[PDB]
Amino acid sequence: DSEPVLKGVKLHYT
Amino acid sequence: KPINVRVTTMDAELEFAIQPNTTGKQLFDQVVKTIGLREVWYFGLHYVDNKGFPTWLKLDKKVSAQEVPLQFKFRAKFYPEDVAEELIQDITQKLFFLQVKEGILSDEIYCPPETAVLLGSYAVQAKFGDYNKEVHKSGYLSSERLIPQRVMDQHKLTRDQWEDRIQVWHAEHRGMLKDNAMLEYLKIAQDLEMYGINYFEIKNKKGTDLWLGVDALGLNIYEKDDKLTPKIGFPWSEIRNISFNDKKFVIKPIDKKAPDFVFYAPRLRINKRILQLCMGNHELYMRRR
Repeated sequence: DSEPVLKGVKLHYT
Repeated sequence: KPINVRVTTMDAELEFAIQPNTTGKQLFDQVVKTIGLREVWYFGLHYVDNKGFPTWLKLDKKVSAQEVPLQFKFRAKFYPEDVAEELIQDITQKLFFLQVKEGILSDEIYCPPETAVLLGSYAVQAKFGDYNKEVHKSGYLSSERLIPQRVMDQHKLTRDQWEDRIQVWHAEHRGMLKDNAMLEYLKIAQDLEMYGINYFEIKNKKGTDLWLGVDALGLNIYEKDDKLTPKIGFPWSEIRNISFNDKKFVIKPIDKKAPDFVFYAPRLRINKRILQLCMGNHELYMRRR
């Protein structure tokens, strides 16, 4: 219920 | 009411929706699961969200207590005593490598010139692989930040000058895989005097400005100008007790003949942050033994 909800991700490879 | 938070690692950014009853631990745990990090005890969620103070979030307290999206930096909070002996996962090692390289290149961790060149060459071996006169020729290292600005400012070389010196070390790293170039980077960095140290602005009883350093091995007092050389060193095994009350912090040495070191912080919360790093570092130090 209080667990965060991921809305966005950016992954840098280099 | 949903709260928007951003957490950045050294090579990622995550945006989250949390409620006012979400714990620091729930945020931390979902960060580490997303990126696949197991060696969690080194890391913490940083935030310059005090009324101006650099701080670390508390996992067993609701995020909804201390606040400047809410911006968090997922960063190593404690440093190993021996990076080659202790960091197990490649991801852990990579995250230290990137955090340490940013501290060096941003002038935060002082670095001598030849060390900066050698470090930059390992960083180059990690980002480019083997040097190939075919693949990497003229200017392969323009557009690349490889040397701290204070090193360049104190020296007399041009950018091409610097790339050239870095290029001659890159080639000696032929055959080095990226992960191993990142560890070799850390092996050198962890010898730097400012590496792995948390610095706090303090004042002694006479009102002189000093630094307190907390690191993996104990506490150090520096004169305000010499952050490299501890003026007074307090290894864990030489401390009888440490204490603070509001802004006054006292270190009592094990030597019953030797005097206390008393200093003052600007606010209570600084002394609390000093002691938590003290406790955290002392416990990891004991766990290794």
